[PDB]
Amino acid sequence: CLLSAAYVDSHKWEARDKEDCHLADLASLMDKTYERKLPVSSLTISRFVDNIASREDIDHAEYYLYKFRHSPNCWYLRDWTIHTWIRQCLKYGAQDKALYTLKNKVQYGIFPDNYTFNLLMDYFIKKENYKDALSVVFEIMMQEAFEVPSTQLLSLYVLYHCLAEKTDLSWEEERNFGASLLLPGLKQKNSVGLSSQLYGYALLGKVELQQGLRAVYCNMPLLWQPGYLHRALQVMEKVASSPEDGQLCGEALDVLDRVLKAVTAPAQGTSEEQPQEGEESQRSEELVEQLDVEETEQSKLPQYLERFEALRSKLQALGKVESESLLTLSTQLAKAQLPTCEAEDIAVYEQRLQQWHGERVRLIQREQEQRERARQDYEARRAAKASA
Amino acid sequence: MARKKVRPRLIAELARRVRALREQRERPRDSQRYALDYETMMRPHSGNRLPMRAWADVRHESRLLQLLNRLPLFGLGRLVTRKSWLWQHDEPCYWRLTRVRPDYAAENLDHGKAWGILTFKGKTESEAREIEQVMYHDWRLVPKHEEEAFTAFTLVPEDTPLSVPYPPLLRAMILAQRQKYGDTSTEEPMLNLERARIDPWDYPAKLEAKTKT
Amino acid sequence: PPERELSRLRRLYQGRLREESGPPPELMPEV
Amino acid sequence: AFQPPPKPVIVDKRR
Amino acid sequence: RAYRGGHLTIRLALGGCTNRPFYRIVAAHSKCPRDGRFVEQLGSYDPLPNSHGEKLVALNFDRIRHWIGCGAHLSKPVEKLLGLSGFYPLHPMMITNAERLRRKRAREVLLASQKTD
Ligand SMILES: [Mg+2]
Ligand SMILES: [Mg+2]
Repeated sequence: CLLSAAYVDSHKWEARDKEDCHLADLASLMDKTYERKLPVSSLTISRFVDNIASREDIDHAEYYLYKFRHSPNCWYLRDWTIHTWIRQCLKYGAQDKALYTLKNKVQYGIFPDNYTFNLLMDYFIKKENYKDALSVVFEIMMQEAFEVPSTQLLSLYVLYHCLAEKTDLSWEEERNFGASLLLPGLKQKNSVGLSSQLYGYALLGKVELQQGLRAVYCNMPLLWQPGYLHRALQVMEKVASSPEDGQLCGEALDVLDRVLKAVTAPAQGTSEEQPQEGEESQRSEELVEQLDVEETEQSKLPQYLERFEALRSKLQALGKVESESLLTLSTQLAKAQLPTCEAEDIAVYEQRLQQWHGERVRLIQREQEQRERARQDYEARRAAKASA
Repeated sequence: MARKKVRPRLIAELARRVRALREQRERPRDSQRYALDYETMMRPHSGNRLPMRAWADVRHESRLLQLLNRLPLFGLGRLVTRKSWLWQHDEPCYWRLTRVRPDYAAENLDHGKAWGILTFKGKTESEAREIEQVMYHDWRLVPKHEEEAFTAFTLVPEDTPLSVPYPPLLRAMILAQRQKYGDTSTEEPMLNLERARIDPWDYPAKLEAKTKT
Repeated sequence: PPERELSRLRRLYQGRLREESGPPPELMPEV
Repeated sequence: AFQPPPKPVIVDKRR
Repeated sequence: RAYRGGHLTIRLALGGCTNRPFYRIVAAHSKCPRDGRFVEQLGSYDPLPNSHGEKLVALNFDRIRHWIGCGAHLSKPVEKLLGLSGFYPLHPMMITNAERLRRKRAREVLLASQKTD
């Protein structure tokens, strides 16, 4: 999976930097203003960002980004100001400072729900970066920014690590993998997106059926309705008309869920004996979210087996879609279709860049108009000193 | 009332200005006012202890701003639900946020005041109201793909009677008066239970007062 | 009451629940 | 656990 | 007396000597004392049965609905007292207490008979 280098227009980034003012004046002006506890504009910090020329200068910016998040005008962070800091990071580091700010979403609050996620991902790919690529993909899911047509690119590299992972996952790992596949998987056009949705459902069903349901939706934008296993069977019931599926990784993971539950029920001392942290605390703090009328998910295991067993045989008769090539079929999506989608955002990139240019002129003329207004008022006040 | 020996007290007015000046200058911030210790369940600022009926929800849920900070524009236009409505009401209830301004005092940015649009039992209001009970540890956030599932609503007509019989003794007086005045119609009096609609107690009330109309 | 409403109240007031009772007697006998 | 960044110095010797 | 706030309320004011209670249905500001100044005295309520076995209650009906019309709150006992007269529907807590009495009496009857056998 690769992204074409066509979406690299550093010439436009050249025109973004237009202020060209010394950082000592900007840093001193805002530090004095913050000591007075007085609001500051997004223009001042943006000028500080646009005048970055060293890695030490970026550390000053991220410190000021942290303090501007605690400024009274934190919500007024312009899209381009975050974007400019991304480009400055991509010149020198491109690996650590951008990810660290994204890891501390609350403290800094850059939140770049733009094409820069693809640009940040693309440079990770061009440097053969995997461990950090997974983390930034997860944090995109937290911001749920899988909206652009190029969302296929993000969907690919999650599936790449699915092949590469051979490990007994943990409580958080299973939840993250399902969340990073369920919501990002939206390509009804392709069967690979449908397979990922089934794969994500099975992971959440393992999470829900084994320990609990509350932590599935605690920190992530998921649905708190129970019964995720029954939410995956309906997808396999949609194949009555839809002729495309992955069905390779979905069946393998469903069998793993089937194997785990078929041993958990008869062997309580083997699979259900793992939880041994606290007994008195758990009982006292136990919260029962489900009602009495709601059927227990444990009692739905025979119901799940009866429906699941018949469905798999039926789909093979007419679906005609059983292959592991989804690793390569999805790979060719970005190598061929994405360049067209890459050109789709080229014009949009100009539009967003042009809008930022208009706002910067508007912001600069806004400040200048009041600057002469203040001095005209000040000169008039001193010329005719009238006070009560 | 007045007397010819009125003494012009001035310290009382002086104390009023300074006391009013002090509270404005030393107005407690929302972060330090609502900061809570999660072990003793005691408020360090007000010295108040939360009731035992609210202990479980504090440790097993998050407030509005805790689930709103990790959003691009603090979740403008997003839909926010609450655990209290979810447990008791089968019909979906949610808020469409209009604007939100947190307080910078909190290091984690977990406090602030927010506005929104109210949707109760599928009934939508046409005006923006400031969100009440923000600090409660019961709020939740709905996903993007589930937004239209909860938005979709099935309107069910109300089957409550529009008229009920009068209380017995008060019913007799109604009959007695019209019989005395000559109105001898034997139609049973009824009470119009249409202007007495009562909103459920969980419905949030208007924080802002009402000016002269 | 419908059984669905009873289940909702049991969940809300779990832990501090009390034994429920059926319909009251129509006529009270004399000791 | 988040640790706030230390206070840096942005004064330049050029001026 | 000048009070900060308070709401007009119809309530019962105690009277009489010890072991002989006597309530007067009065309408006064909520922040005034129980036996303090009042707007208008409405009726009376004798708590003890007389030789005829009757507990006398007096109500100023045309005036009672006048104060309720202008926004006067009612306390728990006056609502029960009005509910018995029929001016108001039976207070829901009046019925529930009745039902509790039947169940306690039903338990009492069964408990006595179970010991008997
Ligand atoms: Mg208190
Ligand atoms: Mg006495």
